Amino acid sequence: CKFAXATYTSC
Repeated sequence: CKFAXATYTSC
């Protein structure tokens, strides 16, 4: 679910 995180990321 995307790189990892949420911010800079998408998911």
